[PDB]
Amino acid sequence: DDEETTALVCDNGSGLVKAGFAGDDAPRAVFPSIVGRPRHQGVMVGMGQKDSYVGDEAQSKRGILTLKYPIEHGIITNWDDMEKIWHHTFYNELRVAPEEHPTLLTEAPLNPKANREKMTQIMFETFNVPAMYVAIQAVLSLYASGRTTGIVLDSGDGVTHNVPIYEGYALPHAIMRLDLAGRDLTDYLMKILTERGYSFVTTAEREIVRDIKEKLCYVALDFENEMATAASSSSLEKSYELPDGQVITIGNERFRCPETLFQPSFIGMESAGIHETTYNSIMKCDIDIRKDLYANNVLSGGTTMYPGIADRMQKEITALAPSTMKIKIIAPPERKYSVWIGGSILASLSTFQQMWISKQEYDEAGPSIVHRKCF
Amino acid sequence: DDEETTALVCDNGSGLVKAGFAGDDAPRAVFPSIVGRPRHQGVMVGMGQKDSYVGDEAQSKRGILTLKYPIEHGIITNWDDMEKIWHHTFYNELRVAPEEHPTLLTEAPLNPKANREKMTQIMFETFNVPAMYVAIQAVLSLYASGRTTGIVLDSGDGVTHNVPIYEGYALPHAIMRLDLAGRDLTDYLMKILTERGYSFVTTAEREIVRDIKEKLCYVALDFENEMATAASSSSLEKSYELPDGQVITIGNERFRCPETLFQPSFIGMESAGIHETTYNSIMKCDIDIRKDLYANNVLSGGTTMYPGIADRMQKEITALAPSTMKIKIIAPPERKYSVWIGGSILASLSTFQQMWISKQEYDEAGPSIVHRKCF
Amino acid sequence: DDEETTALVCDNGSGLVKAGFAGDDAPRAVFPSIVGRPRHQGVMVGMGQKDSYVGDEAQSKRGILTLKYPIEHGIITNWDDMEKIWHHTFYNELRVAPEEHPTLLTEAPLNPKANREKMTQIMFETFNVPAMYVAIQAVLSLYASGRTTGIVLDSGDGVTHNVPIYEGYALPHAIMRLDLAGRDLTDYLMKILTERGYSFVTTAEREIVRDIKEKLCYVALDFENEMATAASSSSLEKSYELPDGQVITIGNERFRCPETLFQPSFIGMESAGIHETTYNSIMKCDIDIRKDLYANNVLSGGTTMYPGIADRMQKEITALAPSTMKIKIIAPPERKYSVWIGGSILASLSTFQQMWISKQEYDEAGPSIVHRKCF
Amino acid sequence: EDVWEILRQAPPSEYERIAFQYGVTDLRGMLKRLKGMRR
Amino acid sequence: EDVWEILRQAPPSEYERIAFQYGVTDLRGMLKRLKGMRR
Repeated sequence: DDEETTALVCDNGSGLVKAGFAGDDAPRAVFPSIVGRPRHQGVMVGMGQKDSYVGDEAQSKRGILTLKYPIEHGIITNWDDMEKIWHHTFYNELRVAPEEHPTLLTEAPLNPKANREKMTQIMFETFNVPAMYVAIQAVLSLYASGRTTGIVLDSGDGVTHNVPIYEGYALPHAIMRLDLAGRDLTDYLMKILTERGYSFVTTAEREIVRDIKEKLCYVALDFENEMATAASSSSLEKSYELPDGQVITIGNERFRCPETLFQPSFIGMESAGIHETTYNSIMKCDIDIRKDLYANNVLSGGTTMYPGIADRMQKEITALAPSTMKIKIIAPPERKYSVWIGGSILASLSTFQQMWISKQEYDEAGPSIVHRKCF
Repeated sequence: DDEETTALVCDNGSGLVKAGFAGDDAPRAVFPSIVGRPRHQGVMVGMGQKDSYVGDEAQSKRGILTLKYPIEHGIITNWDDMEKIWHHTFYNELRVAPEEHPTLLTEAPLNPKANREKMTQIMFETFNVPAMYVAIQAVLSLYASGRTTGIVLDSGDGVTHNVPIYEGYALPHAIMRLDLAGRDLTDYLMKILTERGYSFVTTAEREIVRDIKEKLCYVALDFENEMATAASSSSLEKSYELPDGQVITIGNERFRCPETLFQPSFIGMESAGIHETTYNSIMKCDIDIRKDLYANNVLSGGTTMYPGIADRMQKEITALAPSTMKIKIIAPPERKYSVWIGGSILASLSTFQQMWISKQEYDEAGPSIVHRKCF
Repeated sequence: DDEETTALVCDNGSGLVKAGFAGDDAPRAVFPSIVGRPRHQGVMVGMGQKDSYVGDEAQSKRGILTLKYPIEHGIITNWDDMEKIWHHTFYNELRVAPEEHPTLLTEAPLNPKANREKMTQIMFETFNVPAMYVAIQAVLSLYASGRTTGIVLDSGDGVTHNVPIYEGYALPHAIMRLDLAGRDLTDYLMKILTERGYSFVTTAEREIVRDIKEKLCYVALDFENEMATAASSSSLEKSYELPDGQVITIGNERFRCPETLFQPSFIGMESAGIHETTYNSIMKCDIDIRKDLYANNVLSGGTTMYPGIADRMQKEITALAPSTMKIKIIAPPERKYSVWIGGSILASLSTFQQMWISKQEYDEAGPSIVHRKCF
Repeated sequence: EDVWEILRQAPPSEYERIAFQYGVTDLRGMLKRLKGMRR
Repeated sequence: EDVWEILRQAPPSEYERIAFQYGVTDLRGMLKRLKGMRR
């Protein structure tokens, strides 16, 4: 009921799905990627409970229903759930006809091709959008940076990687993977809370604990000195009302939860921390790209919302990087939605319809087309 | 009145406390971890009733007194009761001077540190044993296995976990928790007996019902087929003299009580059954540790005394584990006392006094010492 | 306990160290050049785990321990590890007194002098062998050829070079370097397996994948035609039981992994493939040495074990070399151990003790001597 | 600023570049606002 | 059996190991009996 169209900038953020129109200032839809199964499924007069309309409704009315991510580990194992998820999206908070508007889709690196294959044809068929296009959430956040050069620590929704760049020029050889996720810190901190005399196993407990993080957990620049403090650091014992109501006490965990992103020994990953992954990616870089990398040390992720994260960056590099070069880590406050912003700009790139996955091109070339010479 | 010493292998078995000397062939002391409060406390000529000498006396002369576990859920909430419990131990069936003999103590994983802190200093002060040492009941049973590699389903006294191992090498990341306990099956079966036209609420009723289990309850390899049988399985209606005297009838419950350790839906735990907990621990394991795990499928617990439990293991895994690999579940007849046997051997490890929690080390380093670099 | 002596033909094969006596028909010792750090280092009754006796033991009992090459990139960064490695060699599978027997050592071209300096004095001091001598693994394989003339593609253990020769006459100007290694193909194929919907990051995963190569991966003479086949080549989908147990599926990667040794674009080396490196070395050669080179196209390496590798040689040259000349690539089945065989023969060259690095010559001339007028 | 004028005047290929040199690091911006016009 | 002799002869660190290979899965045993001597 308007002019030509505006794109459908839709993000499948690892934890929450977020989206808006082309060039919107904020993805109007955001909510957990959960599927809900009411445990006991009590029989009452009438009904009123849908199985898995989780969206944002389920967690509030959580407990009976369990939690499910189709994309559990940044990779989706079930889709029926998931396409109904997008239907909820496009008809409950997008409440829009997909056929009406073009949509750009977020796909993470290392995906098997068939994943985007199907996501495509299903969106075509069920959603019959005018047509679609997809892009790497990492890459979309990278355009959200506008910083043509430098690496980005894309530790955002539920994934972590490094994205070395120069003038938009990134090396796939220079990009690695980090299975670490908000889920991982979740499991770790839940473990610690339990072992400290607590029963933290339940799903809603899982959401509560992540929130406990996001509003409480920080990271200390120094590790042992701050742990010695915690031996008697009477500052850090802030106890927080367990949302059920009894204040839950907190100590040094308020920081020593996520640092394991530098030391996965306690979380148990042979992998090396974020910092040295960035650094070795740096070494594999060419000679002088590295000063820019220092200056283009663009962080990304709201999961990385922790205090002193960037400063811990500069100091750790310093310990690693030569003092001769100068280190400048970037980290926008708008990092988790920066991916969606870059998607909105790129899909909004009305000079850039040509890359668009249309009905015909797909149909004549089937699913495989979107993969050859395009994405 | 003899040579150097022999250790005090003492187990705080979740349901019963058990203990013997170093290298004893059986913990000479075993009895429930109950506290007894005579309900009406009738006044008579003289006295002769102690409040909470429950030990093994109370349950026989039960009823007036109620039941209390200091360690209710594998974790102790009261201790005064509990240290007097150990006094009963060391002076009524250990009837020994703790100062005389070293003692190794059983502590379960996930304990808050302060628990073992206090247990230590109290045993030092009240019991002034030469010194002490403590170890994980799970770990002690694991040495009782001698099977350096493989996971153990430590569903024994009143707890359940998985203990993946290799050459004694276990992953804390790979070890999980199961709140399920003989108490839990107790509540479930009491519930069922009541709902089937019975009034099963009373404490002594609680002990009776657990015994009803331990001598009657089994588990069927198959669930629905055996439940269809129970529709008319005239074998399973064995009715047992209610110990008060009237034979209590029994049917399919004789098996469908504990299977919920695989399906906690009826017991109401979102948690997954023992088998798939083992399996997913397996997946988190490395590539080829898993064949050994199959062969090192060491079960543990007298609570797991049920018939076909191991066979149900192999079959369920089979449904889960690839047929390519071969599954071998272990389960000694001596599983509940295997923990105490491993404790007796380890404490008896006269090559291993050096790990011993002594007077001085504790005193100079206070309680915290036993936790740093030692346990 | 015998006559004069027999040399110690010891190879530090880039991936595995191999060695035998003078004139042995096979290096009796071969095993990975790994160092093992048990990740969690679980505490058990007693011990029995040495840190880094990796040899061949570690990988079987891998996982806890990580992997380390002292010679990581054909060049050694740590030695303490490494001399203890040779101690394992000479006393566990050589189980011999180094002082007893002379030993010839393998050193690769382009090494900084100090590397062989130290390796020498350390072997003298720790091993006090009667004395030693060293030689280029490339050169030793070249004597293993006996083909006095021609270039050798020494793509063997973990390195790649070209060794143009004539009557044993090779040009250092005509010899180049290839960082490409079994490790490199390892990283590439691990990358591809991961991106195709797999989590291939773990060390034991690394060994498994190399084995997956060595028993599965081949190379196709033609690239695009064989890739078009793979579009529907129902032959190549052989899936292999992941050694953990679940069959891992395989497709065109079974070949398109190593070809990048001709095209380093996908592996990301500006360097040119093996074939054109050989060819341009050829051009820099004199006028007519080149026909012999064609006939002396001696390949080397078990890493080059791939099928049609030689044939791909002849065809690629043909595309490059004039048809006027006739191309004959050599490639023994015994190429990876050919280096050790040449070492055994040369050290066995009892007409050639005179080149031997003795106690005195070294001591009076210190370390520098072995480098001047000798190696 | 002239970023409006010069990023509606510069090359497009180099609209990227010169938004990134002539002050519009949010070339991201420049296009989204160019679109706010043509969005 | 020789487990007595070789588990009073083998390493201790590897008393563990070789009780577990040379037949004394109850290294647990081997030590408790070694102790029945020294218990």
